[PDB]
Amino acid sequence: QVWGSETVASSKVGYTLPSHIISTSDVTRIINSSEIQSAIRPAGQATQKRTH
Amino acid sequence: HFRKHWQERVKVHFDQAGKKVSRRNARATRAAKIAPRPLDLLRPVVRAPTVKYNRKVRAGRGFTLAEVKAAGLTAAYARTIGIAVDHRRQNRNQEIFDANVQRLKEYQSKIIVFPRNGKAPEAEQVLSAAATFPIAQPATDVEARAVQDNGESAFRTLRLARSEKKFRGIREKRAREKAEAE
Amino acid sequence: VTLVVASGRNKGLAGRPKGVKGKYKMVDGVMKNEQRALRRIAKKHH
Amino acid sequence: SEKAGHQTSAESWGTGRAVARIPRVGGGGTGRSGQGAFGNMCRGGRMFAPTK
Amino acid sequence: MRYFHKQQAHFWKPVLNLDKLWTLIPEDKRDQYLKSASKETAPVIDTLAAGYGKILGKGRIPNVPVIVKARFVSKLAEEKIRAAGGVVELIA
Amino acid sequence: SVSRIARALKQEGAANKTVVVVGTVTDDARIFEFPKTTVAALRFTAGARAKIVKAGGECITLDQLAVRAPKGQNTLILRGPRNSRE
Amino acid sequence: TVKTGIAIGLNKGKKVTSMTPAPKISYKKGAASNRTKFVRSLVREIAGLSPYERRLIDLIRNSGEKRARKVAKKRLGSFTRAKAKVEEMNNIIAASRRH
RNA sequence: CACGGACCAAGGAGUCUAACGUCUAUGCGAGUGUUUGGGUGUAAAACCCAUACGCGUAAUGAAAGUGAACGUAGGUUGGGGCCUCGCAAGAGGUGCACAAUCGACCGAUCCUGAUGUCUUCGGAUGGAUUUGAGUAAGAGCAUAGCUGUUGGGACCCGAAAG
Repeated sequence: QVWGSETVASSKVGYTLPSHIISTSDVTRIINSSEIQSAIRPAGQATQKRTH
Repeated sequence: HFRKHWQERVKVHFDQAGKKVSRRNARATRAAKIAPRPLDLLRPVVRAPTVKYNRKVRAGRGFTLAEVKAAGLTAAYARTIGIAVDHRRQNRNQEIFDANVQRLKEYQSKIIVFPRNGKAPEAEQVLSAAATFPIAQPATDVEARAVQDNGESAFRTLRLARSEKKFRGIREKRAREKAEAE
Repeated sequence: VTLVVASGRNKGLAGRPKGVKGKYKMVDGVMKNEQRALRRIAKKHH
Repeated sequence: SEKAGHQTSAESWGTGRAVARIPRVGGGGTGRSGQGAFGNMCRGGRMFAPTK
Repeated sequence: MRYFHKQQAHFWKPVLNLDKLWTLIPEDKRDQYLKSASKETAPVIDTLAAGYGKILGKGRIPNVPVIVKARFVSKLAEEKIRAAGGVVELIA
Repeated sequence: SVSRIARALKQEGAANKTVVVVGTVTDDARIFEFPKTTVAALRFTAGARAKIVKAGGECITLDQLAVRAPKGQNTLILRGPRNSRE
Repeated sequence: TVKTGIAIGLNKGKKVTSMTPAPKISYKKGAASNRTKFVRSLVREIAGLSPYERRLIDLIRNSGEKRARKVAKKRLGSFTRAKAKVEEMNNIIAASRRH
């Protein structure tokens, strides 16, 4: 009741809680999602062999 | 053209919180000193002057002598009973007069005056006559009405009002000319 | 005006040196540095 | 204090006397007389830009 | 170019446009007044109480009849209100 | 503005595209009808979000946009007016 | 008059139902009383005329009421005061010669 | 050349503030700013709040004053992206910001001057020149940070005085 909710207006006049600008903080799982994994090209190598 | 070449004075309000505390202490002390009376007198409703502010009402200084008489009391008694009286304000608006008379009637019906010699019944202190009798902005129109348009063109009405005010003097000179032409 | 160099017995005095003259002017190395700068400024900014 | 280091009677000795031109305490008969005054580099003078 | 000129009109006269006229209706009633647009129950908008002096006609309003009350009004604003089916009542 | 979004969607063949604003979507009381649309933005003001939802659309973030359209398929990315800031 | 309910023109202004306030007796501040008139007449008879009033009388007789009024305005500073003084001296002349 | 420097210690000089301004960050956003004050308090804190007010959302004219949609808020050219065809290349379609240009709307200027009229009030309609931080689906308000300008002793010491 003090801070409000999706179904309760905050007691502070005309106050609503801040909105998120990203839905999930965990971005590793977003990157590992199926859509992005089947959209992206195959990865290179983290380490490269020294030639010459 | 010319600069301010000298040194200013500085006033700093470090005592803002201390003075808030002091005002609160003084109000509590006065409440104890005059209990069970309120801290404020009853004030009338009044139209603000000038065309910028005349659309709203505010609290005035005191009720007119005519309004006190209409409410059924004298200025001296009203002053002793907790009503502000202002002798220099005059009434020329029946709306304001009626509102102030009703205000006084309600205040009389809502206060209890204790006998000046008899034993006092128990009655708690209410600090704000202003809060118990708030000033209310008068209702102007109902929210929804029916449309009545006779094609008079309010813009044309304003233009014609300006024209009449602008050419009133010439038409009055011509009226005097029509009087003096035999 | 008798010129007196602020050196030896005359260095760092607020009063009057041995000079008999009514008018005396004390002079300094710092003074000659400043005066040379002033003269060259006068020549440049004329 | 806005008076600190400022309530002294001092003047410069002027130029040509082989001493720094800082204002100095007048009078005599005490160690204070002849000492530099008012300056942020002088012992007992004002601080630079005194706090307000 | 008159020097030291001081004006003498209605000194206070803030303007509002037609495209912002309907914001003076609260959100709770705005939807229903837009839906049911009747001449017999038109909403009454007091622009002076809202804090405006003159109504200008920049925008476009819907065809809901609205009873608009104002101190001053422009010709185009009055024409658009009349076209939508409302009316301007002058007040003082 | 939501008015800018609606005008962009008024283009032919662009009605079902998802509008992307890398920035704030603000409300506009000058529009009285709003289409159904899907909008991705960094920030929605309360009025703009309420208007989009009432019109029947959804407001999503840019990471939800990345999940839905990893290459940005069927998107319409908009920029607001600039010289307004003088 | 009666306000026309519009913001411009003749008799512009809002229209509310009128009330007539009781006339305050302070507005009756310059009025004359019978005893006040009696005292002023007796004091006039006792004290007579100031010298500038005497020469105003002479001017009224000889050089004209216009010139008397001009001299009175010079000695009083105000045109309305000159008019009042000249009318008072005219009444004095009429009462002191004709009736 | 001249000027400063015998030696050591401690002290020793771009600071605070006001008003404007850029840039960045943050909040909210056609709005924005709780702290004059009131409430409340574990008491100079934190917490909450009414009414006003500023700036912004409208300009233009010396002024009286007037005051921003013909139209899919216009056409033309360019245009990030996206869409379609295309295994590839390439062509179309739709066009954000923005730029150039031709129009439209507001105010100002000059002409035409009618429907209506207490006979001279009103300026409908239609033209031409320019002009504006104008309109043409708002971008602002507040706070902080680094800073710039100006005024305050103003980086520090020193000036021929009234």
